[PDB]
Amino acid sequence: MEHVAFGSEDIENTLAKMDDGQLDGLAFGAIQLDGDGNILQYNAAEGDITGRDPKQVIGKNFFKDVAPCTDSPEFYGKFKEGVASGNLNTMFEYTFDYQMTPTKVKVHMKKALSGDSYWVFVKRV
Ligand SMILES: *C(=O)/C=C\c1ccc(O)cc1
Repeated sequence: MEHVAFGSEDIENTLAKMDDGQLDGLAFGAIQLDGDGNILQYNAAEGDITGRDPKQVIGKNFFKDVAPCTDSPEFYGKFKEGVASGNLNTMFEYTFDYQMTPTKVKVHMKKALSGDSYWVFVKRV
């Protein structure tokens, strides 16, 4: 080793976020999902690295293989009424870390406009 390595994650989410490069999208963030809860962030506007996968979360259900905090059906009972209604629009909590570099975000989910889905921003706090 010397100055050529990495790990897995060292930010807060992915491409659609606060500020680190910024790209075409919304004005908050997004991870996007599908019917069962499969991440869709993999075909709309790639980040910026050019070498391999966008991240690794691809194909992994945000349900229990990406988020080491969501320990329930999905969010907190806000994806069974917002999905059936056809106008998801709810906020609560979700965090992102609790041992490395903690935080105190406030999540703002909605029935996506970037490509038909049920995203989960993170908001600016
Ligand atoms: C997600 O992490 C939600 C809650 C929670 C509560 C206590 C501790 O220690 C970690 C996480």
